[PDB]
Amino acid sequence: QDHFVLKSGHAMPAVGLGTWRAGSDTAHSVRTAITEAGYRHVDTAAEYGVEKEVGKGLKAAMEAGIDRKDLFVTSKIWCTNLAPERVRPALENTLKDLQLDYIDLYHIHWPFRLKDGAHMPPEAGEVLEFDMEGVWKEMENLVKDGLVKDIGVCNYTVTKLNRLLRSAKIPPAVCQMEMHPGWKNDKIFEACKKHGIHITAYSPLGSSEKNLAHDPVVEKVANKLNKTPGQVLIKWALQRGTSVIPKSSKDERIKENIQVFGWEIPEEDFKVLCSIKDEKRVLTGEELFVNKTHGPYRSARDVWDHEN
Ligand SMILES: NC(=O)C1=CN([C@@H]2O[C@H](COP(=O)(O)OP(=O)(O)OC[C@H]3O[C@@H](n4cnc5c(N)ncnc54)[C@H](OP(=O)(O)O)[C@@H]3O)[C@@H](O)[C@H]2O)C=CC1
Repeated sequence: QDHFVLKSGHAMPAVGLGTWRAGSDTAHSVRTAITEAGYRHVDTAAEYGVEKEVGKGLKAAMEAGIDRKDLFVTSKIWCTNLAPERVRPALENTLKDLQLDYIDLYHIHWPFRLKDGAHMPPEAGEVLEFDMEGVWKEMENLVKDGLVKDIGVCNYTVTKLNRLLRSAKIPPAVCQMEMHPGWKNDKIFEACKKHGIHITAYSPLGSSEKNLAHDPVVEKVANKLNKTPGQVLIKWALQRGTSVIPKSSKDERIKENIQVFGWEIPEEDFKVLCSIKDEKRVLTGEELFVNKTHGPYRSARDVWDHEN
């Protein structure tokens, strides 16, 4: 499939362009991706600090004749804005940056409220209680008011998800999570599956930090299939049945990364890829949420409700 259909009925393209740490070429990258490479999904977030430039990319893409209706734009509401009263202004800011009337998916970026002026790593009192029910309620009002087509969560746990599901009038459309060989998070996937929640794999290449493009297991499959490591990694996600948001700021790799249709990874190789031990986790949240001295989160384990 080149798309998924969310519970709302809206289609989401299976492959999107990640824009975190996209840098100076951000706007060019978004435009190339959409016009030249045929991407119809861009993943971004306020905290990446690139939405303005992404809005410029999307603008030139729509000036090139791509209908708004055919684009899927994701953004994320940052922790600092995870208070009911701040949900709407954050979105409105995001929409101004992105030069859009609406976005297709708005995620809870991380399920943790941060104090204004919070530091990395957080100081005492800077990590606050997330009023998930109250914040989600305003996330729902975004959809009611046509500003967001679907709402989602990133970086959840099963615990947090069950909590959200007991309250949500509109369940999250999409759960976006770090997934890649060496960090499958089948635990969250199976909980999303059970609840009919679609899953996006972020950092599908291992991000830069645990990039898997040079991993011998990935290289081995890639050589046999005559695909680039990145292609194999992106295909692996699709074969798991997640959407997938590979990031590159290089036009060649932008194009490379969506040449993931009309072939498959043999199940034997898919299985080798899956058998890479889950322990290659890039985003623990430690530097965002963990104060070991004062808490409330003393370790990554606390961040992830000890689920992984
Ligand atoms: N909800 C959330 O908390 C998060 C969401 N995400 C989203 O997911 C996206 C993707 O994850 P991210 O961690 O950015 O990175 P990816 O897993 O997509 O990998 C990006 C890294 O791999 C390189 N790369 C890109 N294409 C190839 C290629 N085919 N072959 C070899 N190397 C390649 C990139 O370099 P180069 O640019 O030079 O090509 C960069 O170093 C993010 O951009 C963001 O949109 C990411 C982190 C957290």
